[PDB]
Amino acid sequence: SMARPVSIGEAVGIVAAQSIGEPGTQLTITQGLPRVIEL
Amino acid sequence: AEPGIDKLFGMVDSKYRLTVVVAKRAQQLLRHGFKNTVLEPEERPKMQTLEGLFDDPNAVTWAMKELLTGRLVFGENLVPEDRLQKEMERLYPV
Amino acid sequence: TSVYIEDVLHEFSTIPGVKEDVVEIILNLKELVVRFLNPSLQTVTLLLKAEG
Amino acid sequence: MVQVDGGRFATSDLNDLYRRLINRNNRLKKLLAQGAPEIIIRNEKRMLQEAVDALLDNGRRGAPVTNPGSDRPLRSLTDILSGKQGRFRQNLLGKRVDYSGRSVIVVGPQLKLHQCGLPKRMALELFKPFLLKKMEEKGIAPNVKAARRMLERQRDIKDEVWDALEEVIHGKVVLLNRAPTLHRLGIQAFQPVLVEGQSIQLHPLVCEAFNADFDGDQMAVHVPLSSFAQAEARIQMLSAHNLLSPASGEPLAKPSRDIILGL
Amino acid sequence: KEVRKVRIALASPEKIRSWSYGEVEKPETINYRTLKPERDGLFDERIFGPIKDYECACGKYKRQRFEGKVCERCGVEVTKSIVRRYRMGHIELATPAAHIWFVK
Amino acid sequence: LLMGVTKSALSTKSWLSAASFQNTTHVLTEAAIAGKKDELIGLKENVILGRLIPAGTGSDFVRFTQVVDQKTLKAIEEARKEA
Amino acid sequence: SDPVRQYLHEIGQV
Amino acid sequence: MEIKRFGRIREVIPLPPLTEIQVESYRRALQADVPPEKRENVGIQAAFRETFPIEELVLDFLEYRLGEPPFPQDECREKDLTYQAPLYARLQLIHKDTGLIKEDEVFLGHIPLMTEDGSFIINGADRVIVSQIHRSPGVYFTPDPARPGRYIASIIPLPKRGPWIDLEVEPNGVVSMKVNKRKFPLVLLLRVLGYDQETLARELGAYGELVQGLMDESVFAMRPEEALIRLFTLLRPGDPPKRDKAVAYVYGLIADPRRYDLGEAGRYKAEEKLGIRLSGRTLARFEDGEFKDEVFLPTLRYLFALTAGVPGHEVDDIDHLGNRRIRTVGELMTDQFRVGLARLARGVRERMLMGSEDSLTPAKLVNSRPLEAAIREFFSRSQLSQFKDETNPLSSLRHKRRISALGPGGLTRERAGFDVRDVHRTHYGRICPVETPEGANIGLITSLAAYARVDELGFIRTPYRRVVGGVVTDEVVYMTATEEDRYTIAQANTPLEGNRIAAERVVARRKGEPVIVSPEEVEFMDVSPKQVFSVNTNLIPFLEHDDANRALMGSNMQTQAVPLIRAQAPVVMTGLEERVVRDSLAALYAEEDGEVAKVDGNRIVVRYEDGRLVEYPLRRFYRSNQGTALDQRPRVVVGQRVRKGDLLADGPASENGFLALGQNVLVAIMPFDGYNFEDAIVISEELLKRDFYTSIHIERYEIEARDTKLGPERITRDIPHLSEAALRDLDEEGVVRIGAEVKPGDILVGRTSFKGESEPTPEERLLRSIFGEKARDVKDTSLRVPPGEGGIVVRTVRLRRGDPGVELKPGVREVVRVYVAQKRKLQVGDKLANRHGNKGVVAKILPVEDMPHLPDGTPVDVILNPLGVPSRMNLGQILETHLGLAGYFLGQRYISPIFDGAKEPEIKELLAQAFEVYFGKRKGEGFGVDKREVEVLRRAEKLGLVTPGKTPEEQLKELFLQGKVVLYDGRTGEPIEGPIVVGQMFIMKLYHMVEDKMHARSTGPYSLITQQPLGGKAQFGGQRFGEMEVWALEAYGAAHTLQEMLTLKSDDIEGRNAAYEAIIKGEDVPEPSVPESFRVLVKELQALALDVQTLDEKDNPVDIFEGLASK
Amino acid sequence: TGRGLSFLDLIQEGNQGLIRAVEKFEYKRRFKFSTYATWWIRQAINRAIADQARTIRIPVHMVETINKLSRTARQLQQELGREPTYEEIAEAMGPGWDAKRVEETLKIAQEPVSLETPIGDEKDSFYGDFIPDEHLPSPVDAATQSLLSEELEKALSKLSEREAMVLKLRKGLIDGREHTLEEVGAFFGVTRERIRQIENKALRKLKYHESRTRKLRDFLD
DNA sequence: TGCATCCGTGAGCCTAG
DNA sequence: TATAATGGGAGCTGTCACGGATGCA
Ligand SMILES: [Mg+2]
Ligand SMILES: [Zn+2]
Repeated sequence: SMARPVSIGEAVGIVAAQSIGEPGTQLTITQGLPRVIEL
Repeated sequence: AEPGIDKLFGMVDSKYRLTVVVAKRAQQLLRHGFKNTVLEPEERPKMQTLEGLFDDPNAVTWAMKELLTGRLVFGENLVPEDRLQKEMERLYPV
Repeated sequence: TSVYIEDVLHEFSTIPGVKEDVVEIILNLKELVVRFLNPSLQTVTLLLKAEG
Repeated sequence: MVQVDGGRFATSDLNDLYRRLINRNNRLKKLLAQGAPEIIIRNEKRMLQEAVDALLDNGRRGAPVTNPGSDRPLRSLTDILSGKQGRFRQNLLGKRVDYSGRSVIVVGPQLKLHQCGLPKRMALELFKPFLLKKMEEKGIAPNVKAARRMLERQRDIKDEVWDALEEVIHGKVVLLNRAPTLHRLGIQAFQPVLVEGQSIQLHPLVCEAFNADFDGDQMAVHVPLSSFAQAEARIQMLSAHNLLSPASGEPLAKPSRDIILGL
Repeated sequence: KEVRKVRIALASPEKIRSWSYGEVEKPETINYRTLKPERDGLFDERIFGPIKDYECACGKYKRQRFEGKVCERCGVEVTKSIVRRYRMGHIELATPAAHIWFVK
Repeated sequence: LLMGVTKSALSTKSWLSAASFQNTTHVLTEAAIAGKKDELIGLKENVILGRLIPAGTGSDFVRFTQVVDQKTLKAIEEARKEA
Repeated sequence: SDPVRQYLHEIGQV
Repeated sequence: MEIKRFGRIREVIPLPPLTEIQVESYRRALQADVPPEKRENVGIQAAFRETFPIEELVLDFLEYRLGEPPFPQDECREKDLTYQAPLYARLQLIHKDTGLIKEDEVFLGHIPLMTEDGSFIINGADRVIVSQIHRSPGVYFTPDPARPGRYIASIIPLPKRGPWIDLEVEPNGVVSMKVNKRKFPLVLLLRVLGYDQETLARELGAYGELVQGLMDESVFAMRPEEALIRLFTLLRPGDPPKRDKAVAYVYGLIADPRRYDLGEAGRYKAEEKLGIRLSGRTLARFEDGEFKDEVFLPTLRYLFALTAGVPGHEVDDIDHLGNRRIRTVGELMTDQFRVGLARLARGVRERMLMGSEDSLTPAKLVNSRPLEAAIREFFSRSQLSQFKDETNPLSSLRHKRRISALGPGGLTRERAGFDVRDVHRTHYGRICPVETPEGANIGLITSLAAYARVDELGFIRTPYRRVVGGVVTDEVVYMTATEEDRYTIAQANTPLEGNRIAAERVVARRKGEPVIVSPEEVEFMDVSPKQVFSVNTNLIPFLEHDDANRALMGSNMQTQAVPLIRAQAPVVMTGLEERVVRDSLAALYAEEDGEVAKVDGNRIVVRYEDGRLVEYPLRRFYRSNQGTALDQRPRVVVGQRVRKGDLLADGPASENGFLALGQNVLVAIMPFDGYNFEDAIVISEELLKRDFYTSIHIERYEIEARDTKLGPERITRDIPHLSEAALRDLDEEGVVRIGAEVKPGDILVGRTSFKGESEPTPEERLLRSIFGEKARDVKDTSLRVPPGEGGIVVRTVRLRRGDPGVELKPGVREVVRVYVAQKRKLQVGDKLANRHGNKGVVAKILPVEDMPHLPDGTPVDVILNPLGVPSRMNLGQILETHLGLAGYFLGQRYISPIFDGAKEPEIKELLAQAFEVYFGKRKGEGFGVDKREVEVLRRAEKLGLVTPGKTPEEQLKELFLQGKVVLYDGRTGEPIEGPIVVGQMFIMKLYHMVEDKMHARSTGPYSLITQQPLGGKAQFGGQRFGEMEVWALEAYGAAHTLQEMLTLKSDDIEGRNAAYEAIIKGEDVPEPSVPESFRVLVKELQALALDVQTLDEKDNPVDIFEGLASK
Repeated sequence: TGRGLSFLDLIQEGNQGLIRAVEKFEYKRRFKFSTYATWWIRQAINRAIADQARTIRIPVHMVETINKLSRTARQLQQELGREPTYEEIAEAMGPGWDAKRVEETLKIAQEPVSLETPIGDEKDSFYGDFIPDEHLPSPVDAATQSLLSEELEKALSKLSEREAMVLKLRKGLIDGREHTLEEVGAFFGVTRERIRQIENKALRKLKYHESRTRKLRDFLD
């Protein structure tokens, strides 16, 4: 979000989980969100 | 965007450290009634009411501006806590 | 700007013998074009009485 | 066991479960004292065990203990703790909060990126104690109690209280949130601009990160209280400070349909 | 002292009784006419605490001057009614009963 | 050993985290049997407890930073130099 | 499994 | 104005009574109009005949009768009563031994009556019983998911009227019957039914590899009684296998018409599927001592023939609309009536043993409370009994015409997969494929098709015209989906001359499959395109140009239209807007031909041919379920002659009998400085000026005064410590006077409650001493006006105890209801929408001088953004805008039928006739082309919209035929650099308004156990900062803000008190402390016998209860 | 069944009655045991139902009066075709019964309702979650009480030490107890009349400061 | 040692109601 | 306080997927 080294103390786990989850509602000749969950 | 936010982020190894510094300084300002500020009278933040230019009541705005001026020193383990509190209340009594 | 109707308490009323409700009567009173000849005049109170 | 507006009583299911337990236990004690035969004592002991089970985790074993004339299982301690409605998820990892509002949002294209439009009447309540303090500072009221009684009625509100609210909220930020909150950008901090009307004015560039549009959406407002919370909101959560998406690094506060179209 | 850890363990019957301020012997809840709690029931003030701050049940002790006194006529300690959110009771089972968690 | 996210979240050290995630009774029974102590290392723990989470302005790395103006700085400097 | 059925069976033995 | 209607199709039949699905259902269920002796074994009559006679003494049922309602509909709605009729039942108590007969008419309480429009009045609130779709009873065959070459045969009775029975061919070869979650060999049940190996082999031996697994030598060896005892042991282990017990159990399981009941639909479907005839609605009979089979051998034969592959046996599509049926109001109420009657019968049988056996009467034998409560339960707390959606009349109509797959006896939300929610082909003409909710309910809630109607067996039928030879008859045949699957059915738009098919090739359907077919192959034909869609969908003009996803949105949102004080019918109608008002009973009509005698704002009097003088009162400013003012206005004049079926009064949202859900506004489709950005909408202040989109709403406030254990709550004007300023508009008795304006904080009703017992604090002792005034006995508990509400007091209802005709619930002295009305004008945040799904919020109300305006000074009313169109694929609104421009200049409206509407050539013709009016008036008034118009024409011919070299008038006509006009920016005078689509569009003000939504709180009520703020504007609650909000704050790293949300805002009692005090004193907020809900968690875990201990780093305990819970 | 007690609970109470019957049975009377048994079993079952079937327990005689009221109302409704009024029910109850008594008896017979009653057809909302907490003070109330204490101490500072102490003792601001004039006289070494006099003059100075500053009027609500 | 089979548990957020 | 009376009764219904324990060849 800043194009610079991450500051010590960032909730990196929550950021990762939200970044992975947010576009889930968009996941559709494709396996899609069921494949994402299977993984 | 807060004025000089890029320089304020440059000042610190962690944006969260910057935030803690700003908040503690604003607490200092509120507790001492701004009589401890490092801002010259021409540098004081102002707000526009119907009466005229008055001192900005936002101690956080004040503290960010002071941090930009750089007359504030920030860091860990600089002085005992009770010593800091008592010296500040001796210089600027409540 | 203001309308009083005898034995009418509020705008959401209905006068017996009248086909219109007070809301529509006021909507019609919104179209009244009232020319003041005296330029110093700034408020008139028109009076209406009708029956039958 | 509380009385309600209409002098009627509402009680928890735990009381009925405990009553079942008390009754079966006392009857077991009396049956034992009267030297009842083993079939009767066995029946009473198994019923006592079932009553303890229903108190602790109703429905776990056997049919769920219901209320008379109802199919609703009584709410046991296990049910209270666990579940989407359970204690943890409903009241410990998330709570309803003070100093919060909710209103329909509106496009508000004149705002700068760091701003939003907060209706006057919303801010009046959202900052009510600050406004009481400022109305005491200025001459508008003798004390906090008189200031509050003055704000209580909607016809007793004079323009000096609005100018005092303006003086109150100077520089402060409020949090805007739109559900569902899918990433950290579902909440952002804005400098509010008091406006007439009853609608929140969002900035166009943040609609994308919010997934907000203007077909009837609503957003919640929160007032960070402490100087520490205000510092957090202004430095770390201000809209104009979050231009790149933490998910990809690309800018997600970028021009949208109308802006792209004109350019 | 500030909290640093949170331990969870099984409870002995002795510890359950050490938590308790009294045994709920009767299944009654409150009186049908007075609307006050029934003695030795599920809402007993003697067990769980005074309904009103610093005021025993019958009304002989009604100020902060008596904090800790247990009224001799009614049996209620005069402290803050908030304790009725905190003070545990207990029931003494004739036959032991299994905790269904550790069974099912 | 590889587990899915559900099992990995349920197997974490913090019984508060696990029992507030899922299988509340199972987690609580096993934790209470073991006498588990939650050290309050993660976020969910301190959120449940109402404590200040160990991230951001709550990270120990930046938590204890002090601010002081150069006037009071030199004042206390000469003060602690007077003894 | 069913307490009423079990108690009825226990009764039906005397 | 003129009303031009397009459409070649002529409908041989009109729409059926749109509420008949409710009306006929309840009428057939009650049979109140039929004289008792001529009633049929249906509904309430069937329930009585099912419950009676009651044996061991004999109590039999003769007949029932319904009385007249003790209070009419308006009085019921007024006084919170249920509109109901008294039910009596003539029962004769017989002693089979003596011969004594004592016959009495017992009173079984009241039954709620259905109103004229098909709704109900339950405790004064209008409610609708929503029809319920479910799998039809019968015998189905469906493939075993495990083995492809095997099939499960399902036998399914009515809900709660018997168990499902599953017949399977196990891998081991034997046929298993599965009942009540228990399997056994069907051979044993066949032996109980009297089947012997000779008959079974000669009946099923044609299928070689199955009768062997059917054969069981031991079962054939044991007698029928032995097999019955063995089956009872298999079904109920532990129970002693007494022979009479086994007879009773197997009978009540398979043969008892009181405990096992196929539907009439189930019986017919089993017969039609298995080629058999059923004596009754049971699987077997008990005749002359033994069980005689009726269903099991046919189902087993069909299963064997299907497993083999014999031609003539198929699997069943369980989502076919011939296997899914509709349980209507009558059927649901009848089911609940039967359950209440069965409980009454249990009470009767229990009393037929107690008391003196010598002296008893039916009045002593019958207790009606089971039946009374079982009907009240249905009507008052069923899921299918919904608060009536009566926002506008179309709301109520659509609500009554809705079909739910949810509810008691049906699917819960998790049990809904894709098969149910899917649009089945047989939905054609029966269930609308458009009208359904978005979200978790999609495909479960639907609406009945317009021409569709539910038959007596509960299946939805759709009409078709008979076609013999090539001639299309005017005879219509209503068909179920099953019968529809037999015929070639041509489309409704296929060309005709007279009654003869014109084209050489027509589009038809065989079993829903589309096929091009010759006119000799045409067996039936559609009636109209309307029959494919719901009533709401049929109100969407140019629907053929709207993507179904957005057509759904428009169709649903029409329900949410608020009745406006100046509502109009759309300029582009579809034809149904008159029938909608009529069948919804919004408007008022003349019964016979006659002449208007009187016309009032309150009533209309008519003198008919019969000479009788009939008076119709007018419902004026009544408040509906959703607070939208239902209000009838007179539409005739004194002396005006009327005929049968003419209009006398417009209902709410009705203009001269046409459905008026919104207004016709002049709209320009163009971006505007970002104020229509992302679907926002810009509107002109002239709309507020002429009261377009201004609606009347009413809200009801209520307050009780009851007896306390401390004194009477008194409704009184004497309220302590209040000024005459605060008491100004209160009457002698404390109630606000009718006609006064009330704002947030104003007293509607004054009330004094007696102060609770408490000792005054020493502070209060000293203060009372300082001021020298007695602390009053009573306490201000008046009903004030909630925040953000208020208006004009238009009604006050007062009810005391002891005055005539009034009796309140026990303890309540008096009740007061205040009615506060308000004339809501349009404002920013209100929601507008057109019939094509284009929905938005009013974002900017500009002054008229800023509005894009035509050259002749006319300013547009609404600015919409073209960006809303392309991704939504709803060009129907564009066509409506073009036709609206044409009609706006020609002064005329249009009726464009669905799928048979105005086409582009005719729209161009009307646009040219309109351009003549637009431009020739100017050219005659003495004005030429504007310089800015020439510039716009230059840029337009650069855009390729006009032909270069033609005159300016000709180019402007070329633009006008495309619906585009020159538009001047009222802020500059400089024109828009391009031509812009301007026209008349029909736009509605939806129910969702900012005055209702906007809410804010600083401090307020907290919950008892959690001590967290309440939720909901109604309770002045706080916003739920939930898990995902905590996640957002965490990811931001705003630890202190998060800790505020967790402690200072909600749960920390000490901290929230100290924080409010610090903020009002000017101090920084204090450090927080332990959340009360965490203390609650600790104590509840202790209640679960779990020691939870907070510890310092030295592993010593930490008391977060501060000593209050430790001795 | 269906009277508040479960089948097995009724069975256990009937077994208790059967034990009583075995204890009290007299075979000499030549009656089959089942008769005396049945009497005692019915008695025990009915006593148990009356004693336990209510959360708010109600005495057995009051239960029987309430049930007489119920059967009376039901007979009246079956003979009138409508639900009876308090006055008709009192008439049918006979001597000593009036409408007020019928109403109060009905009110006493009102059973409590469940806090977890579902609100809405989804499983998301409980009836208790709409019931505010009236006992714990609101933040505004607590702040008002502390402001009152602070303003009262402000005003008491405007007095002398002794004449503010007399008021603090006589009105409970100290010890929580209101001391008598003789007690305050014994504490300050002066006559009870002297203490009454200095109390009067302290209250006089307080009234003057109040009429001058108006700093406590707002606390009179 | 390997499978079928059973039981238990979970299945989005905010609004209102 | 005594005629005799001696084993209940509602079920319920269109999901699904997985993980872990039980149950058989
Ligand atoms: Mg939206
Ligand atoms: Zn006492």
